[PDB]
Formats: sequence, C-alpha cells, structure tokens
Amino acid sequence: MDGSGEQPRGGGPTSSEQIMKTGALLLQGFIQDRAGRMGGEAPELALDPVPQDASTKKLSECLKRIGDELDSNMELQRMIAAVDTDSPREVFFRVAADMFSDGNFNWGRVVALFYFASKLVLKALCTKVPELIRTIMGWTLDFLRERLLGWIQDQGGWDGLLSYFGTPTWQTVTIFVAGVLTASLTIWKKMG
Amino acid sequence: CEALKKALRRHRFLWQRRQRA
Repeated sequence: MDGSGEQPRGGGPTSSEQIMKTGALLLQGFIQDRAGRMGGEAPELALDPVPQDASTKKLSECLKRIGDELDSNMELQRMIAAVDTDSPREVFFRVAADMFSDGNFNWGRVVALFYFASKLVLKALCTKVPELIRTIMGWTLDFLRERLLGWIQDQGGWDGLLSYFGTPTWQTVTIFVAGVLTASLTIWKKMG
Repeated sequence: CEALKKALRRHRFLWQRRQRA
C-alpha cells in the first residue's frame, strides 16, 4: 500500500493540496473568529478544531483587522442591506461575476469575495439555518478549485496574497476591495 | 449603528412565503 513513498515529484510544490487545505481553513477561521460568540456551545462552524500552522494565523489577523474596519463602514454595510435576498445562488454568481467582469482578471477582488460571502454566512447564521453556512463554503472551494486554482497556483499559493498586503498607506487597499466590490452593488440595483 | 429599522415584518414574511411548501 506504500507504493513508493509519500509526496512524489511534481514541479510546483504549492500544488493544490496545500491550497485546497488553506481554502476551507482560512475562511473557516475568519468565520468562527469574528462571529464566534463566547459561551455558545455547539458551534455551527464544525470542521477544524483549530489551525495548526501559524501561516494561517497571521493571515487570519488580516481578515479580522480589515473586517473590524470595513464592517465599521455605514456605506458598504448599508448597501448590503439594500440588496434584498431572494436567491443567494443567482446574485452570488451575478455579483461574483461583476467583480472582475472586465477589470483585468487581477485577483484582489478575491479577498472581497470572502467578505461578501461573510454576510451570507453570518447573515444566514441568524436566520436560523446552519445548512446555508455549509452550502456557502461549497461555492467558495468550488470557485477556488475551479478558478483561482490555476492563477493562485501561478501566484505561489496564498502567499502572494499576504505578499501583496505589504504596501504603504493601506487606505489604498480598502479603496480597492471596496471600489471593486461596491461597484458591483451599485449596478446590481440602486434603491433607497 | 444599531437597529436597522427594517427586518421585522420584512423577514417574518420573507420566510413565511407559503404555508407547508
């Protein structure tokens, strides 16, 4: 059953194994991290007890630092409240498409995706339906395993992501993931 | 910062929709 060993050879270490794992992880973290209520026995975010490597830990702080700030924006937060909910499968695919509809197949929009889904994950957590939570994470790994996979693989894994968040005045980063995602919410429908 | 003043009847109805799907 040994075959020949464990982990043969294949140019490009950061294969999909280390990626797919960091896919259901990172998210699974930022999720039960900011929404992880204290004294709440029986967490709806069942999957991984805790992150082993600290590689994700640090990357997790980035989602918490920006989340606390971005989540403090009455603008973006309001827009998400103006986008009625009647089909998370249609809109999700719609908005996710608008993100990089012509931009430049960059990748930054990705980060915004995690935040955009967060609302659907946490928002549905209150509706009293933990099923949607698991159904959501599915749309992520699916898109990431059907897309970012190729690109992310050429970016050196999720490392390229953290490597990008290493510039000066971050005020430019928040204006990017927002100016791109926000726009999607602007076109979708402008009602108030 | 609190209370959305828009999630009471909007939701209660969002789910109801139809009795016994």
